[PDB]
Amino acid sequence: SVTCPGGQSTSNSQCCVWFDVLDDLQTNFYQGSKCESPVRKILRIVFHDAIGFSPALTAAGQFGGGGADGSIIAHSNIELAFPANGGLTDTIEALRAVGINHGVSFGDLIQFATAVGMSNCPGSPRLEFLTGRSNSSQPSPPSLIPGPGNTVTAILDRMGDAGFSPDEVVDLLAAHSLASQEGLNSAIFRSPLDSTPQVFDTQFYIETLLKGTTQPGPSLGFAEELSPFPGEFRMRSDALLARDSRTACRWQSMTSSNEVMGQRYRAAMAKMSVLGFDRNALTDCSDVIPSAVSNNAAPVIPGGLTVDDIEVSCPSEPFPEIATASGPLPSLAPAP
Ligand code: HEM
Ligand SMILES: *[C@@H]1O[C@H](CO)[C@@H](O[C@@H]2O[C@H](CO)[C@@H](O)[C@H](O)[C@H]2NC(C)=O)[C@H](O)[C@H]1NC(C)=O
Ligand SMILES: *[C@@H]1O[C@H](CO)[C@@H](O)[C@H](O)[C@@H]1O
Ligand SMILES: [Ca+2]
Ligand SMILES: [Ca+2]
Repeated sequence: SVTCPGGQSTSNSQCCVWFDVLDDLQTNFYQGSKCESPVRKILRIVFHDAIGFSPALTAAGQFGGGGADGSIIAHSNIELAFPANGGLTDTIEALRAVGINHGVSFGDLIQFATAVGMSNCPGSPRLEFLTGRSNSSQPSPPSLIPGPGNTVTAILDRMGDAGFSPDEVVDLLAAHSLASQEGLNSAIFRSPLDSTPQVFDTQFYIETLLKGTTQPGPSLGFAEELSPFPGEFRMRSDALLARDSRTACRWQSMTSSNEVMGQRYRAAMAKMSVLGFDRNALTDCSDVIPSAVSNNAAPVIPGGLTVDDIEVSCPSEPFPEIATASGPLPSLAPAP
């Protein structure tokens, strides 16, 4: 519908400032539209910002949190002291400056930087982007972010309170396909959670299901489990969710199709992006988001392992026929 100063067409005039913050983020924050640590840090940030939302606290007369309100930036002084928010300060400050410089709300800016960051990573779906979240927020209550040492019952209860079913919890975890850890075992800094930390694919669901065989570092870190090969890090909650009877069949269904996985993830992220808001009050500016390059590789069981190495945990469905690869066991380099 309208033409923005740069000659681009958009549906609403409210979308025109976003082409300018698109260029800034791609050039600066993402260092030339790359899919590296700034994208992975922003994905941790959008979850940690959005999940500080609790209907139960509200119901009990307490402030339950404003959801996707950018409070992790406006109140970084209190929220970055939370256990789950370590290693985010440098990214929060960079985002703060962009927000202030373009006059956009912090909650909107985090949703936008997630959609734009994912467009730099092959295989990603185009995420919906809505604008209009108010810039005013209050600090998130503590203890609303799931931890890697939490039991599955604990994660599903916290996630369920926020509004997600067990299925959507598994769908949301597709973001660990673009992930590493820095603070759980600092000895193997940026060890990847799957073999393709720069490709949004199904490898994370396949690989967390393989039998834990290797200790990748000198010792085990917090909430660390044995992984299937050198260089890969396996987190306890991911290992447990892969195997728990409440989430095992959805986890298994996510292994053979990158198309189904992307579809499910996009839908769960659209829900997470408006926690604390009425989406009918927001303006759709999804047309600003660029397409990612396609991922043409097929799902594989890496380095000589076969179906006999995966710990099938969904009792009702047989494991999908996934291709195997020859070669020895891969050793993963740190995520860039
Ligand atoms: C079931 C809840 C989840 C738990 C317990 C969990 C836990 C963690 C932990 C402990 C790390 C490592 C952080 C570090 O030491 O550097 C991590 C990394 C990451 N998580 Fe999650 N996560 C969960 C859900 C999600 C969701 C829903 C998203 C986003 C949609 C997400 C995106 C990421 C990303 C992209 C990274 C990689 C960060 C990097 O490489 O620097 N996580 N997660
Ligand atoms: C959104 O709200 C925050 C306040 O929570 C505003 O951020 C401040 O902006 C001024 C300049 O305008 C800076 O000097 C402060 O350092 C900022 N504070 C924080 C905590 O970041 C922000 O400007 C507001 N944005 C809009 C568009 O209203
Ligand atoms: C596999 O090799 C990589 C480097 O290629 C290491 O990061 C890993 O620890 C393992 O030796
Ligand atoms: Ca928040
Ligand atoms: Ca991947």
